Amino acid sequence: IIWGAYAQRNTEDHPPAYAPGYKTSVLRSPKNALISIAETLSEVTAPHFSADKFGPKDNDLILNYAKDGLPIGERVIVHGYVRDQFGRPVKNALVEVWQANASGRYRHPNDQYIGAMDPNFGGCGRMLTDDNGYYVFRTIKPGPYPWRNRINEWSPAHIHFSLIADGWAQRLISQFYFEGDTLIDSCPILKTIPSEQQRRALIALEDKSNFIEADSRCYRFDITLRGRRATYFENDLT
Amino acid sequence: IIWGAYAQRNTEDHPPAYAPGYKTSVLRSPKNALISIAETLSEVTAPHFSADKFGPKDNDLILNYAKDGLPIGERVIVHGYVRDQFGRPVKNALVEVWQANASGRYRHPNDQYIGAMDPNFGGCGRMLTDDNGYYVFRTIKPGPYPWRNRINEWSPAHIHFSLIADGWAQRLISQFYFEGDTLIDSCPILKTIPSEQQRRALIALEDKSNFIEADSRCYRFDITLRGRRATYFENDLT
Amino acid sequence: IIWGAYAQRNTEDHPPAYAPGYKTSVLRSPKNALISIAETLSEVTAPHFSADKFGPKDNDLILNYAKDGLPIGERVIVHGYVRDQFGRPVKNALVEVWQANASGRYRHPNDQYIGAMDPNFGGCGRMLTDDNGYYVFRTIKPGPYPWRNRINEWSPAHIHFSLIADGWAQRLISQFYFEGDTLIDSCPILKTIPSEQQRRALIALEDKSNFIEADSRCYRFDITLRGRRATYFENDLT
Amino acid sequence: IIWGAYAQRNTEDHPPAYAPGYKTSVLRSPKNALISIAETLSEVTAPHFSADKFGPKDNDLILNYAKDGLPIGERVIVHGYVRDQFGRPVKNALVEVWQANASGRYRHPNDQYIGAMDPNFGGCGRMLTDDNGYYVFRTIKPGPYPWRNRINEWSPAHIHFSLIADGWAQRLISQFYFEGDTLIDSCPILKTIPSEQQRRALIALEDKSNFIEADSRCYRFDITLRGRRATYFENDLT
Amino acid sequence: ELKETPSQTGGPYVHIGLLPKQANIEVFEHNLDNNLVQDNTQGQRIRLEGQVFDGLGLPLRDVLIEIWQADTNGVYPSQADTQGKQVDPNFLGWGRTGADFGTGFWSFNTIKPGAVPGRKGSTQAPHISLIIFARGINIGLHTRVYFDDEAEANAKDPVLNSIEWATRRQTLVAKREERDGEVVYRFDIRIQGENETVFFDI
Amino acid sequence: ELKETPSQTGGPYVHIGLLPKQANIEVFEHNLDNNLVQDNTQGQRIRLEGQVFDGLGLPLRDVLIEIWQADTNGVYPSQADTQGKQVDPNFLGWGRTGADFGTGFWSFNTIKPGAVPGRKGSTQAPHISLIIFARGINIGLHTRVYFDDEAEANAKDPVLNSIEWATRRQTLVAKREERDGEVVYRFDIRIQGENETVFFDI
Amino acid sequence: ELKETPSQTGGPYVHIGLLPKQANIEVFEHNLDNNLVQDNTQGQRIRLEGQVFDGLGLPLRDVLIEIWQADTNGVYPSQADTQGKQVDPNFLGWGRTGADFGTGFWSFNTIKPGAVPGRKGSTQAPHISLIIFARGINIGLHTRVYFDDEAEANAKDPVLNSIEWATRRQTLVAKREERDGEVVYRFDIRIQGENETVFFDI
Amino acid sequence: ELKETPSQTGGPYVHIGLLPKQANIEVFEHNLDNNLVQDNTQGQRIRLEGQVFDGLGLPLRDVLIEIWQADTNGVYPSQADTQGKQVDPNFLGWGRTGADFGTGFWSFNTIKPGAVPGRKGSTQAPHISLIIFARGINIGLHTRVYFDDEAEANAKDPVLNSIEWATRRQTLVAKREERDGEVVYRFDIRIQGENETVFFDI
Ligand SMILES: [Fe+3]
Ligand SMILES: [Fe+3]
Ligand SMILES: [Fe+3]
Ligand SMILES: [Fe+3]
Ligand SMILES: [O-]
Ligand SMILES: [O-]
Ligand SMILES: [O-]
Ligand SMILES: [O-]
Repeated sequence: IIWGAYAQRNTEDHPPAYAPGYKTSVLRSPKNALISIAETLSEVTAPHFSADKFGPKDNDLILNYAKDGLPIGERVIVHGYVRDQFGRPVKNALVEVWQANASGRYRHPNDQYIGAMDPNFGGCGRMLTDDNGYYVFRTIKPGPYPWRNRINEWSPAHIHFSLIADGWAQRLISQFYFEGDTLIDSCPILKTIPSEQQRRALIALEDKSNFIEADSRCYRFDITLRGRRATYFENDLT
Repeated sequence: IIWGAYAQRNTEDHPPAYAPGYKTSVLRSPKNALISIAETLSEVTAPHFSADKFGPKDNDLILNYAKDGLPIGERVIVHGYVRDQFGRPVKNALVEVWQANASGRYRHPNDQYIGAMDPNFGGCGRMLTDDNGYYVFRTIKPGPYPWRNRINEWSPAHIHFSLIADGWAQRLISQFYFEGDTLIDSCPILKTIPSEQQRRALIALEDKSNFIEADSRCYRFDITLRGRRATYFENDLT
Repeated sequence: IIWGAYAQRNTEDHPPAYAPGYKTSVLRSPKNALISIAETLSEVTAPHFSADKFGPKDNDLILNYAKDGLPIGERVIVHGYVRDQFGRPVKNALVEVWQANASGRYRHPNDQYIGAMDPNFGGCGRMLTDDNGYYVFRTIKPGPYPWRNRINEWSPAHIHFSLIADGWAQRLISQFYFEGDTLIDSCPILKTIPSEQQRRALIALEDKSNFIEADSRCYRFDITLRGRRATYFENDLT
Repeated sequence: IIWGAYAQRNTEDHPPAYAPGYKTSVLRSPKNALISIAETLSEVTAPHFSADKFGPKDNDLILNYAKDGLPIGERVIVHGYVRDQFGRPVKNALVEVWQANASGRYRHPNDQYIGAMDPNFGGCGRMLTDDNGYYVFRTIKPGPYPWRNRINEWSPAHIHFSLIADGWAQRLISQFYFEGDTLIDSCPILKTIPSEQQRRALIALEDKSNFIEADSRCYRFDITLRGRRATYFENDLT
Repeated sequence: ELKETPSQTGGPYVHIGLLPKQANIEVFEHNLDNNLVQDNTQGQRIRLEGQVFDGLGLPLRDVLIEIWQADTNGVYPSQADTQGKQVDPNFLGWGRTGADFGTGFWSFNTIKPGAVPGRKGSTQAPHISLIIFARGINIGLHTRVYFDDEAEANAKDPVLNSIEWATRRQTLVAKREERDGEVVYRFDIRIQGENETVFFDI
Repeated sequence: ELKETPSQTGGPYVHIGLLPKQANIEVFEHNLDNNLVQDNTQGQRIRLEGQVFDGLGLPLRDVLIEIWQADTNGVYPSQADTQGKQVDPNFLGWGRTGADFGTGFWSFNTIKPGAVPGRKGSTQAPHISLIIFARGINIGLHTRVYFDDEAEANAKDPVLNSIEWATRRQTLVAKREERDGEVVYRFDIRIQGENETVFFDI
Repeated sequence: ELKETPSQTGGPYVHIGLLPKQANIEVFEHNLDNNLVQDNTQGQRIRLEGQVFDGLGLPLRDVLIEIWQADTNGVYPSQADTQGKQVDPNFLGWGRTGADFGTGFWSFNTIKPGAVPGRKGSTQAPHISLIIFARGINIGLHTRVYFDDEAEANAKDPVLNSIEWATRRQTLVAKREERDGEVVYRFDIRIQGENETVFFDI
Repeated sequence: ELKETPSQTGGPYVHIGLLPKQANIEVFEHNLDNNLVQDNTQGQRIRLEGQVFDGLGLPLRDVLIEIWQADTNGVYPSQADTQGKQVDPNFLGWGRTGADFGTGFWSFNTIKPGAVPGRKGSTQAPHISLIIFARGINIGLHTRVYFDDEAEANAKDPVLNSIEWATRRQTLVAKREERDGEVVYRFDIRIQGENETVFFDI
């Protein structure tokens, strides 16, 4: 198999850059249209990260910053599969996540929300997907929080994630929400996404058979990245 | 009958000038609103073209540029009627058309698409509508083609047309597509048109009873222009 | 695994031999019912073709007969999978195809249609499916054409195909059409097929993610052949 | 306007020749498919009949054979328009009609039905359509009658008609029925027609506004013949 | 667009309405018939006759036949003829007849037609267009009658040459006979079975 | 009632169909162009020229322009002109041109138009109606060209006076220059941004 | 479970794609054909030939035929043959041909096959499996060719004995002839009518 | 087929998860950063720095930047590089940094990349691929950094030449400066407004 370029990003399946309901986007969005280019080796390559550099608790947000005790909040496991748009597993991709604690408070200099800080929670983790594209991490379910867009805006609970996979073209940062959160229908950041079926692709689902008795609940969340087409005739990439 | 002005163009039945999904429109659309004016003799008059100047093959794109043989592609006849919005026939209007050949390639300096050029096809024609507003021309069905908006954009097959009729206010350039073309649902230029019923007004219909056995298929396509209102009281035009 | 016979051909999923709307069938169809037999080694065996005999351009109808330039017409890739009725891939099957050029004209002594011949197009190709049953070829999309059944009959665009696979019982010749072609609903040859879902099994689908930017469109078309049942008790084949 | 050929007869809008439910068709239908030909002057020409030869009562079946008194039965006027498939009026076409009397009995040597003969009714008439394609005749509504197909077969009431118009290709003989007749749903001759919408095209409609007080009822019945296509390019007819 | 009105059989009494004298009905002063020769009509007088047979080889005794033909110079007495030639003014070009109720024989007194232009510059051999209506026939059956003494023109005729089974072309050739000074062409029509007559969709 | 057919951009190849010689296609014997002056045409010959700029201030090198104007006495060569005056018989009043592919300059050879009646007894200042088509432009853009040496008539012009932001009226005034005996009017069009040209919905 | 893809006729040009040399197309270096005998192939060389007739008794001049057979020892050159015997290594067992466009004759140069095991311990008489494709044929028609000089084996053949109308078994027996040293088997196929060839659903 | 998961802004705290030390969180032993030069890395060391500005011309103090580049010989440290050349084994080719919360300056210590093959036999000028994430940015913005001392290679670069407004190509060229022995390339990014940086859909 000789690989060709990544399929074109479908701009209609993503938020537009300028979205006046999310106020910060007004001065941080280009006024010119993006310039589309034909891909080269620069766009279809990406770095490789070795598992040797990862610590044993890098995917355990419950324990990785715990000092005197356990963090306060709902114990949950999040797992799923990363695949490309043609259904192929994405192996050895770097998945990084970050979130607020159970109060909706981030451990960040710039976060002054009155929700309490938890001395035993950090809120960041990372993992490499396996050969089946599978990932799993454990954490405390984040609380929703207020922010200033309109003065009383509230984000639904979410976990931010980033993926660096096989091609630079696949680079993606987004966030997933939790099934049933009522704030999902009011969020101006989620409403930047044009279609209802794409808004739903960011919702992690309760996975009851995978709950661990007397211990933790579990959510299922799959991620789809752009995929490469195979070439059978001319290979113009180079 | 004393004629008054043309009815107002319904801006909601046309694409807006700024349509970010069609990238070229971003820097080529006014930021100010158009200024509407009351019509004068300048807007309700237009030039007249005499049939004497037209050659015998001006409406036969199959033969008008043929040198050594016939062009390659699907033989089709396109016909229909031009009427104003009040249903009156538009007589002696200049209809000009232009298109790509069967490969989706235009005979234009700026078109470098790999689809092959056809030495016997030119791709342009013209006709005057008759007294019933009827027009008919013969051509090779154009192939769809790729262009750079997003890198993998493809226009559905189409024939570009222009009309100069009785009033300058009626001046119109557009393009029609062919019933059934699956690319019609993905085209960002056609999606600039706000409503589904107006997108459908650009689709030429298969006219099976008018196919010519062992020779050519036929498509039916009608065009509607703005129409004048009649005056029965004050005539303020002058 | 010990293989038994092929499952019985379901005569209701195929056209009948006598179909008076396709006039040529009236004198070329048996008046007696076919005689069904129990299968023997003769029906479950078939020849093997080696890839060594195939040329590099045998599956590239765009280039395999090109002399002075490229053929005129719409560049398209057709690909898909061949499986048996139980979903197993059909490996190393001989797939042969043939079609008209962009004008709807065949390079055949008996074809006198006025649509133009293309000196750089031949219209035939062949390939062996791979181990996953996958096949891919490149060509020019054929134009529909007129023929004499009723005097003004027109076939929708199509590509004829033939398969020789693992068992003689699987031998099949048919033709596939292209999504959206309006002539599909009027063709008397396609209407010989009794059910709507089987008529749809001959339609190749637009595969937009697989289009190659500034180059070619792509259609997806899968083929299902009869499959063998496995035996766990008596093996009467021999 | 230069006329070309008649549009092809749509065989699917007509009964097939072999229809086993109408028993007489079994030995009187060709086993070979009809041979379609391209039209010549022979098929697009037809004879002309002059009105001078027509008598004053040729379209008045109530009076044209009346000797001692008026025929017994329901006084009705039948009128309508003859047009071609493109909606153009068929002018000066010869329309001939024939029917049974109010008892369902024909004045024919071969009709021995016990329904009574009417000494003042003949049952035949003729007319030329006018310049608008309009025709009108007066008659006695025929009674349904029994015939031997299955032993108890009954035809719904009907009036037989024949048209000789502008082209030999348009030659047509058929029969029309009356709105509401319950035997219409059981007739094997009407069921030879494949589609419900075509069966309905043979039903004459009650035209209440056109009833003549204290005198006659009225039915409306339009007839559509094949139409010619106009030619704008090559005229191959000759 | 409208669909053509569907055909239905003429039925067993097609004579009442189309040949009232054969049904013994006298309602019309002018009656249409099987005689196309008027006193001043030009050309060679010929008589065309035959029988129509069903699948059992039995003659139809209730069939109605009509023919349409050009004059002696191959010009049609019709406003649609575009030859620009003057047609014989004493020629209708059409006639109608029914088979005798007892024997099944039918006949027309007409004139042998001249050759008519075919498509694209071709010439058609002399022919008479014929249509058959009867109980059991759902749509009138169109055929053509060519002449055996016109072998040379028949061989080059476009319509006969468009019938790919050459063995069937002969079903369309009538046989010339010279009965007592009368030149008669015998044309039998076989609707079904062996030697089935070619029928056209025109 | 019917809705107007919707507009779509002219696209990048609008030249094939509208100025085939610029695309090097020779199919027509009579070609429409940018020269409105015939030998017997009346009036003062003027040359109208300029460039069309996009939002980055770059010239469009694929734009197609047409103008429509009255003759020297302000009568339109159109059956819809109701003035009852005889128009110059050697004047079409319309022309079409495209910008040079390299430089973006466009030009017309025409005649300075006479003043035309405005509505309700008013008089319009001399003007040329202009429309722009190009890839990126979904609907042709209508504008007008007035003349700077007609200050007095411009000040009383009904259409210019109906533009409430007076600062924008000046975008519609072309500048007169006298190049070697030729009277040239320079009219640059700015589609977007500062000094954006006024466009009309007519 | 999936339904088999439906069959459609091969159509009139089945040669372009299946016998390009007969259509005068030279695109492939290796072409498949009607010669199954290679120099080292074992067995008696025979020529198989005939014509295919339609319901009017006319030969099909656009038919495509293929045959599939075992080697001289009745072993198939196929991975599905489970006999455990070594097959002739210089034998494909398959070939394809088309009828001559003028005469309708078709032929193959092959080898007379050995007897192949039938079901449940039975032995089949020597036979060649044959399939027919052509315009007018919606699904390829399968038949078998047995040999008249194998009367004894034919009488015990399971497939021939499963045809209950014994009179039709003979349509499957080819006639041996010895033309100038060449052993030829004549097999004519009649698609419809009297002596219609038996076709199988396999 | 599946649709790509939709993008959402990185938000104001993108540092917690992507640069925990900048947020003062010590959870990882190995931390990813903005230093791509290891001791044995080959090539000329360069420092890349600048600021990112919003539409008011104010610097973003919460932006996260990443770059991806080839080694000194223009080979990518990635299994997808098909050049068949050995890459520098002490080079990750990627780094990440955030702007200083006070000043908005960001920087990377890397190596000047070698030229990489472009499509169809072409050669691309040396470049670094860069992506920007921040609150207000719904989808990471892709751009490229080319070098002003590579004028000759830049002029022939396929991607720069595919930007039709030539005036914007310059927004992608960083300026070389030689600060105390250190070769620094200054690259400022303007998201909106005048001199807005070209962004690509890759
Ligand atoms: Fe009746
Ligand atoms: Fe176009
Ligand atoms: Fe075909
Ligand atoms: Fe957040
Ligand atoms: O009847
Ligand atoms: O275009
Ligand atoms: O075909
Ligand atoms: O956030």
